[PDB]
Amino acid sequence: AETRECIYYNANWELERTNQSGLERCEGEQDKRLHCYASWRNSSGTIELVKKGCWLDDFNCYDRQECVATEENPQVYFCCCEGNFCNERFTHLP
Amino acid sequence: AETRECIYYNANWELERTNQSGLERCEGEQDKRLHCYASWRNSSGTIELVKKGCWLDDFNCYDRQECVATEENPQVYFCCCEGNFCNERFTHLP
Amino acid sequence: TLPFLKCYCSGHCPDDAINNTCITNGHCFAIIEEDDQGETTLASGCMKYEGSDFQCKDSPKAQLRRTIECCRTNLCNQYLQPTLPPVVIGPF
Amino acid sequence: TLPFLKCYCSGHCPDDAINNTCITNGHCFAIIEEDDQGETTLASGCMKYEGSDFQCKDSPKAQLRRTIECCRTNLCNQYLQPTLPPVVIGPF
Amino acid sequence: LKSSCKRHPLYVDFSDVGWNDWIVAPPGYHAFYCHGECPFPLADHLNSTNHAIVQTLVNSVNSKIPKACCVPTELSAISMLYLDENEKVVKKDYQDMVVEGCGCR
Amino acid sequence: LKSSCKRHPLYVDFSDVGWNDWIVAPPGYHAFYCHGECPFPLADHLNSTNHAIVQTLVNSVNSKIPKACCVPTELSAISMLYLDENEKVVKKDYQDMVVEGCGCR
Repeated sequence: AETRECIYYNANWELERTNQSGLERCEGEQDKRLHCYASWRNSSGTIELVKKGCWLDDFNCYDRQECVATEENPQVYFCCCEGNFCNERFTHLP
Repeated sequence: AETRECIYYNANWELERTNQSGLERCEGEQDKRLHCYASWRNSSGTIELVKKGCWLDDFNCYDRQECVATEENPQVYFCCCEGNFCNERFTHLP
Repeated sequence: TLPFLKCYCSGHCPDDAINNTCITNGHCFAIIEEDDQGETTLASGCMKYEGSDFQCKDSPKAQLRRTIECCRTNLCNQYLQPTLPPVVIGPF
Repeated sequence: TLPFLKCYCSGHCPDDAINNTCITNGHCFAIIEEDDQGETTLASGCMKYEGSDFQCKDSPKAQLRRTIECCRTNLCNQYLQPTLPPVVIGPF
Repeated sequence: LKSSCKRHPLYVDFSDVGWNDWIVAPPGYHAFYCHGECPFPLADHLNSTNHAIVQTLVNSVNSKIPKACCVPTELSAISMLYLDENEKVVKKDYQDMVVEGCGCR
Repeated sequence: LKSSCKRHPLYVDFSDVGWNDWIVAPPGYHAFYCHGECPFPLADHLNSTNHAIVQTLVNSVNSKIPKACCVPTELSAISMLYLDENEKVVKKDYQDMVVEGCGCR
């Protein structure tokens, strides 16, 4: 089968009672791709990391080695990719 | 909940690899009645016991303390009832 | 994840409803809606947790005029009475 | 209780059918049937174990004329070709 | 509404269908069936899935997409005594024979 | 037959339904839906129950009794990132969102 590892992060690790950072081993069904994702906010210049982790088979993440937020100017940024720790770094380009 | 016990018998205990006689504790779902049954053949006078055991909630067995085969002249006789070991004895009356 | 919330139901009551009340693990709801022939009705009941966010949000594009509102405290929908979305007139 | 039987399929083939062959835990079948407009067709495929006794027995009272036959050995239905039930004429 | 998804009556009589030659008991049974519309919103007792809920919403917007369907979501078993091909008597508790609850899927 | 029970296409676009204000990702997804007739006999891949098989037989004899219905019998999940009422970001793997297989029930 196919395995996967991603960078894990949770800005709200308090209430959710989880770690603030770490790694995550993804688990997917038969012949289903596995991805990683990242999401953040851009408080005018300064970037607030919101969450990072595993993401299930999604057409929008296929064959993407890098995590890139494509939405022009969203309230919450997001990017996903197909590769171990591919969410370790991310960028924003409309 | 409600419990139940019946007389168990299996004419074909060989191939099925089970006991030829014994007892059986019935298992039923919530608020569902539990019954016992008996089935036999009547080789013109001589009676061949075929099977006895538990039987699930069945309108045709409701409130019957005795096991009675009502079918006029069937190839295989059958009767069911609602009571512990109620199938220990059976009769035939069209 | 277990049935803990109690709601009032009307027109959407399950069969085992006790005194127009249903139990759920999700949300209570009330809905006002106008049918294909211009009649408006108010109904209410219980909504299971799975899919409640989709149903409580509803869609502005629904073909029939309606407003559904949800709440998550015991019998919170007994006095919940939503109003229909306004009808847009024009260009005339 | 596991998928061990192989059958030939035609008109009832699953999507993952390999060379007009389906796999099942139940029975293979072949059926000849006359539709509402008098057309007769022969089809075949796999039938899951649960409910196979009901389906293989069929009902004489079926509204459409048809004959289905089952068998439980690998590709046993490749040459299985049932014939339709006779049409009863009269009282004339 | 009388037209909404719910259980309806259905008694299956083995003598009528013609299965009395192989089924010894029972003579028949109440199977019931599910039928009725699945309109918005789907209440708790309709035991729907996320998918059926979403399809119901889509249908509300675009009628070309069909509504969810009313089907059994909880079934119960009944005991039957029958004769196999070898004219041998078998007792089996057939599962999923009776509709206990209907829902939208 | 083109009319038999099978999976059909259905893409749910969040912008169109209006849920893009609370759903951050994905922009939408292929949900599919099941539709089609469930005639006799029910093949293995239609994953039917004893009840649906019996109802199909009854309908064959008495058309007043409806046919079994084509519904999802296997569903899969998708990940979504959304904002709760508190404008807080939540990641959840929603179960039973995508139709993988259709059957008669």
